[PDB]
Amino acid sequence: STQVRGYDFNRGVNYRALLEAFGTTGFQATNFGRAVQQVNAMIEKKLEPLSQDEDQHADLTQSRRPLTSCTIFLGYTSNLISSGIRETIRYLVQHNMVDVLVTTAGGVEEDLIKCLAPTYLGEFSLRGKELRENGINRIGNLLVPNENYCKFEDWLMPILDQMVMEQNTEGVKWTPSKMIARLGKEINNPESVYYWAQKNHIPVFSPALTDGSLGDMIFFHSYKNPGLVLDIVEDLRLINTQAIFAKCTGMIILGGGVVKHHIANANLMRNGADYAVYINTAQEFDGSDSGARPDEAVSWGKIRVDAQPVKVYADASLVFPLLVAETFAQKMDAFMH
Amino acid sequence: STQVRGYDFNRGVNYRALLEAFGTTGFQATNFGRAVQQVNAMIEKKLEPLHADLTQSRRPLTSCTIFLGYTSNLISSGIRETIRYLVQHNMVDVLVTTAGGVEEDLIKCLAPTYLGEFSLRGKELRENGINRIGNLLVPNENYCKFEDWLMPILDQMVMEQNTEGVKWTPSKMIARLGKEINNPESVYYWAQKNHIPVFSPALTDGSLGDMIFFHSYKNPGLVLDIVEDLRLINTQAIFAKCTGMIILGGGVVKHHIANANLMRNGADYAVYINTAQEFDGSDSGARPDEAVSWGKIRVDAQPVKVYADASLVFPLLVAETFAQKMDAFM
Amino acid sequence: STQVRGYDFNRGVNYRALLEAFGTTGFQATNFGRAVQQVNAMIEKKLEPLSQDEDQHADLTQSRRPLTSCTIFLGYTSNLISSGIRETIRYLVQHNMVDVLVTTAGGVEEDLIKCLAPTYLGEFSLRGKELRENGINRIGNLLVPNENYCKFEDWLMPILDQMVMEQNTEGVKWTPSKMIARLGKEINNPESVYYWAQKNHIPVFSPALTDGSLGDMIFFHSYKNPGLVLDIVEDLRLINTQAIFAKCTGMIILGGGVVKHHIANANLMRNGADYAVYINTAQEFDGSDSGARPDEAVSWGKIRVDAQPVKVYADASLVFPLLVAETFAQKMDAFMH
Amino acid sequence: STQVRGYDFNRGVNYRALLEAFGTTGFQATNFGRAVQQVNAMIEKKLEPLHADLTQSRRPLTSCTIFLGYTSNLISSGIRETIRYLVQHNMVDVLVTTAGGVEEDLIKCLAPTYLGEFSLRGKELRENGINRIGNLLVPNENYCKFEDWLMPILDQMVMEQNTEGVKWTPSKMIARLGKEINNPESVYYWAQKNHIPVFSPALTDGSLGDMIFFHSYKNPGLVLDIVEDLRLINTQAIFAKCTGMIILGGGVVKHHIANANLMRNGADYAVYINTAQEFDGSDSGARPDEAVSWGKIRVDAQPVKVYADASLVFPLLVAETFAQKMDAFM
Ligand SMILES: NC(=O)c1ccc[n+]([C@@H]2O[C@H](COP(=O)([O-])OP(=O)(O)OC[C@H]3O[C@@H](n4cnc5c(N)ncnc54)[C@H](O)[C@@H]3O)[C@@H](O)[C@H]2O)c1
Ligand SMILES: NC(=O)c1ccc[n+]([C@@H]2O[C@H](COP(=O)([O-])OP(=O)(O)OC[C@H]3O[C@@H](n4cnc5c(N)ncnc54)[C@H](O)[C@@H]3O)[C@@H](O)[C@H]2O)c1
Ligand SMILES: NC(=O)c1ccc[n+]([C@@H]2O[C@H](COP(=O)([O-])OP(=O)(O)OC[C@H]3O[C@@H](n4cnc5c(N)ncnc54)[C@H](O)[C@@H]3O)[C@@H](O)[C@H]2O)c1
Ligand SMILES: NC(=O)c1ccc[n+]([C@@H]2O[C@H](COP(=O)([O-])OP(=O)(O)OC[C@H]3O[C@@H](n4cnc5c(N)ncnc54)[C@H](O)[C@@H]3O)[C@@H](O)[C@H]2O)c1
Repeated sequence: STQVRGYDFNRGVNYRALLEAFGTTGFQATNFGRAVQQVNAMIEKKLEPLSQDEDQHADLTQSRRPLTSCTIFLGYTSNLISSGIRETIRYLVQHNMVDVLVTTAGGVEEDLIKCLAPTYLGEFSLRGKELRENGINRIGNLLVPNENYCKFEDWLMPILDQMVMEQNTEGVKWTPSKMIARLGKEINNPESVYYWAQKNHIPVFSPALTDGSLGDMIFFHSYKNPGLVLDIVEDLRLINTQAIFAKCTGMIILGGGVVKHHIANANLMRNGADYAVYINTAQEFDGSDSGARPDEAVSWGKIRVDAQPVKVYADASLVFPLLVAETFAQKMDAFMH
Repeated sequence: STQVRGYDFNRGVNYRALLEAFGTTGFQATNFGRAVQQVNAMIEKKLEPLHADLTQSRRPLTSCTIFLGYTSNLISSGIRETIRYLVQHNMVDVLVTTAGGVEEDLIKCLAPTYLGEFSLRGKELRENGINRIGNLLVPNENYCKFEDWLMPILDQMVMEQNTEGVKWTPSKMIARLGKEINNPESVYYWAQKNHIPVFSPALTDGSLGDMIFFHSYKNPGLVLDIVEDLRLINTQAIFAKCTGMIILGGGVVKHHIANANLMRNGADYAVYINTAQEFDGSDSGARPDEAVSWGKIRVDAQPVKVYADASLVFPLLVAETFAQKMDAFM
Repeated sequence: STQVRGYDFNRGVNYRALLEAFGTTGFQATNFGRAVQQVNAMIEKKLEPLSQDEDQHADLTQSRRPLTSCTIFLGYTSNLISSGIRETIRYLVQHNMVDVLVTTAGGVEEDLIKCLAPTYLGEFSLRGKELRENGINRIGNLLVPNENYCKFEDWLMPILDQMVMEQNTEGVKWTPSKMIARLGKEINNPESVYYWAQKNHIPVFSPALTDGSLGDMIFFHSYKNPGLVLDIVEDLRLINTQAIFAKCTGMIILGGGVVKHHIANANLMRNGADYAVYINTAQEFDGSDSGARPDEAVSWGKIRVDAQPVKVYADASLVFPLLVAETFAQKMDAFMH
Repeated sequence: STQVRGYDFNRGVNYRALLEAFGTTGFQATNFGRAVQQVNAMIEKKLEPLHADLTQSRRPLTSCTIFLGYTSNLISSGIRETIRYLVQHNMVDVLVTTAGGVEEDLIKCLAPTYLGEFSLRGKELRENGINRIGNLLVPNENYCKFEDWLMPILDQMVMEQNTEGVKWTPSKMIARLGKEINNPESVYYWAQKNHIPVFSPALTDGSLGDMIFFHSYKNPGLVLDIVEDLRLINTQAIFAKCTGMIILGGGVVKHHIANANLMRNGADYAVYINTAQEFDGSDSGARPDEAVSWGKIRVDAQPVKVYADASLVFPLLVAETFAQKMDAFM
C-alpha cells in the first residue's frame, strides 16, 4: 500500500523528481502518474519485436507503414490544434511515435493555416460584438484574424481544383483521410502535423471533415467547380482495419466527442483496446459519451476487461506536454535512425 | 429592474405559475425563463405570414427557419419522445444529430432501453451482454435485431445507387431509414413524412457505421457523400427569412448548425442547453458570445444558454413553448 | 426492469404527469425522480406515530420542539438565500416541515436584509469595475446595492448592543444558533426564514457565522462595544444531539462545503442518516468533500449502509422548487392545524 | 501581440523551458503562466525594504502580506508537503483552512494516508474500517491515535482557560496544536514556530470537532470564540502595506480571505486555483471579477484564476515562484 506524500521542495527544484511525485500526491496528480505508467507500457509494448506468428497476422493490411507490436491511436479535439498542443502533436507524428490520428475538421485546417499566419493570445471575456467589428474570431482565450481564412482560401482553392480534376479524369475516390494526406503534402512545411503524417504514412481520420472552414471552402468551391465527393464509408473500413489487424492497441484521447468515440469504436471491432489513457474535462452525469468514464467503455468491449485504463480530469493544454515529457520524449532515441 | 422572488407554495401547487417563477428565481432558473422567452419569440416569428431550386428542397419556407440539434445520448434518453413530438407536428425545420442519435431512435422501435445506474461495473455488464449509456442499459440483442432489420435495406440502397443513379448522403439515408421503420414512435419516421431533413456528417461513428461496415464485405460499394449534405444544410440557412437555433449539448451538432448560420452572417435567435464549460477552450463549452465574434449569431440577437442537463430542462422548455402553441401547428 | 420513455406531449400539457415522467427519462431526470421518492419516504416516516419505546429514547433532548419519527436536516449554501429559493426554504420552515437548518453566514444575513431591501436580477458578465463604481455588488447573476448593507447596519447595531449587555449583565453565552434565533425574532417579518425558524423552535447552525456581512458588523461594533463572544463548541453539542437522539434522520442538502459536511458529520454520530438527497453541481474528481458522491459518505458511516441515497447533479435553483412541488407541498395538510 | 506556440520537444526535455512554454500554449496553460507572473510579483513586492498593538500580533510587517488559503482535502493530499514548505520558510503570512485541513496535518504525524481509487465501494470500505477521501484512504485507527494524542492537550486547554484566563479561539488552538505535535513534517508546527496565524472559523466541522465534543462530556467547559479571530484576521489586512491572496479551492477559505481584504478596499494581487464554475451563482465558482464588484480585489489589480485541480498545478506553481527565490528567504 502506497502512502500519500508530496514532493518536498527542501530538496530544491529537481523537476524530474517533482513530476514523479505526482503519483503519490493524490486526486488528479495520482491519475497523471497512472497515465504516465500506461503510456510507458504502450511504448514498451510497441518497441517489443514482432514474433513470426504476430508479424504474419498483422501484415494483413496493405498499409505502407511498417507494423509494430502496439498500434497507438491519438485523438484530439479541434481547439487543441488552435492551442500550442499543436506543437506537441506535431513532434509525436514527426517521429513516428503514434500510428493513427483522429481529429475533427478544425483540427485539420488550423494546422495548415498556422503555416500561413499565426494564432494570438487573447482572453475568454473579450466581447464578441467588438471582436466581430474588428474582424477577429475568438477560440477560447485565443484569437484568429479573419485574414487568416482569406489566406487559407487563396492557398486551398487551386488544390480543390486539382482534386476535382483528378476525381473526374483519373478515377480518384476521395475520402477525408485521403484529402488530409494530400493537404499535408501540399503544405510542405515541417511545422505542420499533417505534413509529417503523410510523410510517415500515418492516416488521419475525420468523418465530419465538412464541419469547419475547410467545409466553407469546399462549399463555395462547389458553385464554380461542382461535384467533389468525400466518401466516409471507405474511411470507416480503413480506420477499423487498423484496429482489427493490430497485435496490441493503445488509445491516447485528448477531449471528447467524435474523436473519442471513433477511436473507441474502431477498437471495439477487435473486442477492445489493451491500453487507454483519456485526458478530458467532461463529466459523466449528463449521460454523454464525452464524459463517460473508461469503465463505461469496458461494458461495450471498447476497452478490454483486463486493461487498466486511466482518465485524467484536466485541461490537456496543461497535462499533455507533461505526459509527453515523462513518456515518448524519454524514449526518443528508440524512434529514430 | 426586476426583484428576485421565488414561487410561494402558500399558493398551493400551480405548476404553470411555478415554472413562470423560475424567471425571477436567479442563476440558471433565470436563464430558463429567458430561454422560454427566446423560443417563444422564434415561434411567434415562424407564425408570421409570408427557392426550392436554390435549396433543392421540397419544404416550404416559413418566416423563421428553426434548426434543432441534439447529441446522441439524448435519443438514448426519454428526450427522444420530446423531440419526436416536435418533429411529428412540423414545429422545427432542420435536425442535426450524431449517428447514435439516428440509430437509437430506430432501435427503440425494435426493443427498449432500460434504466440502470452510472456506477454499474463494466466487466459484469460485458459478461452479461449489456451495454451502458450513462445510467441507461442496452442489451446486445437490441443490436442483433437492428442488424436483421437493416441488412435488406442496405441491399436496396446499394442496388439503387448502382442502377438508379442515387447519390447517397447521410440526410438521404436517414430519410430512407425513417420511411422504412414505418413506426409513429420514431423521430425519423416523422421527419421524412414532414420533409424535415436530418444532417449527420459523421454518420459512420456508431452502430449504423458498424452495420454498414459489415454489410460492405457482403455487398460492396455503398458510398455516403458529405459534400452534397454540406450544400443542403448551408442553403437552408442562406435562403431563410430568419433563423433560430435550439441546441441541446455540444460537439458536431452545435458547431454544424452554427456554421450553417455563419453563412447568412448569423442566427436571429439562439437557445443552448448544455453542461459544458468554457475554460478548456472547447467549442462545446463556448459561451454564445464567442459565436457572436465569428458571426454565427447576429450582434443584435439576444442568445441564451442554460447550464443544465437537458433531460431535466428540455421537457419543461417544450411545455412552456411549442406545446402551448399547438393549435397554430395544428 | 423499467423502460426508458419520456413524457408524450401528444397527451397535452399535464404538468403532474410530465414531472412524474422524469423518473423514466434517464440521466439527471431519473435522479430527480429518485430524489422525489426518497424525500417522500422521509415524509412518510416523519408522519408515522412514535411508539412508546421510540418516544422515550427521543424525548432525551430538552428541545421544546415536539419530536417526530424522522428528524430532517435541511442544508443550503448562502447564494441560494440570495436566490428565490429563499421563498422555498421559508415555506418549509414556516410549516414545520424540516427540523434543523444548516447554512453559512450569507445564508443568514441575506434573509434578514431581504426584509429591508430587495435583491435584483442582473447578468453574470457585468464588469466588476463599473459595478463597484456604482456601488452595486454582484452575486452570480444577481445584484445587491451597497445601500442594502447600510440598512442592515442601522437595523443590526442596536441589537448587538443589547446582546453584549445581556452577555455582560444577564450571563447569556452566545453561540451562532442562539444569535440566529434572536435575529429572526427581531426581524419580526413573515417573509423571513429565520423569523419562522425561531417561531417554530427550529435551530439554525452556522459555525463560521463571522464569514460575511454579519461578521463585518460585529467587527466594527466590537471597537465601540467590545467583548461579544460567539462560542462554536456549544453549538457542536447542540447539532450533534439532534442526530444522536433521533428515531430516524433524513438529510436534504443543497450545495456543498461546510453546510454539507456539518450535517453529514452530525449524522455520523448516530452511525448514519437513514435517507439522504443531495442537489449540487460539484464533481468528485478534485477530491473535495463538496463533490464527493453519497457513496463516499457511506464509507465513513455518515449514511447508513442500507440507505438508498440520491444525488441530483444540477443547479438547485431549477430542481429544488420542482422537488418541493412533488413532495412536501402535496402533504401540506398533514403539517398544519 | 503574443503568438500561440507550444514547447518543441525536438529541443529535448528541459523542464523549466517546458513550464515556461505554458504561457504561450493557451487555455488554462496560459492562465498558469499568468499565475506564475502574479505570484512572482507578490514575492518581489514582499522583498522590498520597509502596529503590533493594533494587530495584536508579534509577526513583523513586510512590504506584502500574503494570505494562503486551501480546502481540507488538499491537506489529505500530498499538497500538504508543498504548503508545509512555504510555511517552514516563512514565505506566506496568514493561513486559512477548514477543520480537516488542520486535523489531517496533525494525524499524518501519527499515521499515513494511503492511495486508493474514487470508485471503491463504501459498504466494503466501512466493513473494513477504512474511510475514503476522493481516491485516498484513512484507516479508522488513524483517528484512534489522534484521540489518544489530543485528549491530554484538551485537558490542559480547559485548565488554562479556567485558571489562567486564556480565551481560546480557533487560531490560538491551532497554534497550540502545532506546538504540541512538535514534528517538522507538520504545517502547523512550522506556522506557530514562525508566528504565522491560522484562521479556521468552523474549526468544529471535522474530527477535531468530534474529539472536542467527546472530550466535553469528560471535562466540560472549553469555549472557542470566533469573534476575536475575526478581529485578528481583518486587522492583518487593514494594516498591510500591500496584500496578495493565493487561494486553492473555494468555500469558507476563499471568502474569509477575500472578506478580510474587503476591509482595506481590496487585495493588490490575487491568484485562484480551483475547479468550481460560476453558473450556479456560488461564491466558490465566482470569477475574480465578481470580487472586484465588492471591493475584495482592487480595480487596478490583475487577478488570475487557473481552472484546474490544485494537486496538479500547485507544485508546479511553487517550483516556478517561491522555490526559485529561496535564497531571499533564507
Ligand atoms: N477551433 C475550434 O474549436 C473549431 C474550429 C472549426 C470547427 N470546429 C468544429 O467544432 C466541432 C466540435 O469540436 P470538437 O468535437 O473537436 O470538440 P469540442 O471543442 O466541442 O470539445 C468536445 C469536448 O472535449 C473535451 N475537451 C475540449 N477541449 C479540451 C481540453 N483542452 N482539455 C481536455 N478536454 C477537452 C471537453 O469535454 C469538450 O466538451 C467539430 O466538428 C469541429 O470541426 C471547431
Ligand atoms: N452516446 C451514445 O449514445 C452514442 C451511441 C453511438 C455513437 N455515439 C457517438 O459518440 C460521438 C460523440 O457523441 P455526441 O457528439 O453526440 O455528444 P457527447 O455525448 O460526446 O456530448 C458532447 C457534449 O454535449 C453536452 N451534452 C451531452 N449530454 C448533455 C445533456 N444531457 N444535457 C446537456 N448537455 C449535454 C456535454 O457538454 C457533452 O460533453 C458521436 O459521433 C456519436 O455518434 C454515441
Ligand atoms: N451570497 C454569497 O455567496 C455570500 C455572501 C456572504 C458570505 N458568503 C460566504 O461565502 C462562504 C462560502 O459560501 P458557501 O459555503 O455557502 O458556498 P459556495 O457558494 O462557496 O458554494 C459551495 C458549493 O456548493 C455548490 N452549490 C452552490 N450553489 C449551488 C446551486 N445553486 N446549486 C447546486 N449546488 C450549488 C457548488 O458545488 C459550490 O461550489 C460562506 O462562508 C459564506 O458565508 C457568501
Ligand atoms: N474533505 C476532507 O478531507 C474533510 C475532512 C474533515 C472535514 N471536512 C469538512 O468539510 C467542509 C468542506 O470542506 P472544504 O470547505 O475544505 O472544501 P470542499 O472540499 O467542500 O471544496 C470546496 C470547493 O473547493 C474547490 N476545490 C476542492 N478541491 C480542489 C482541488 N483539488 N483543486 C482545485 N479546487 C478544489 C472545489 O470547487 C470544491 O467544490 C469543511 O468544513 C471541512 O472541515 C472535510
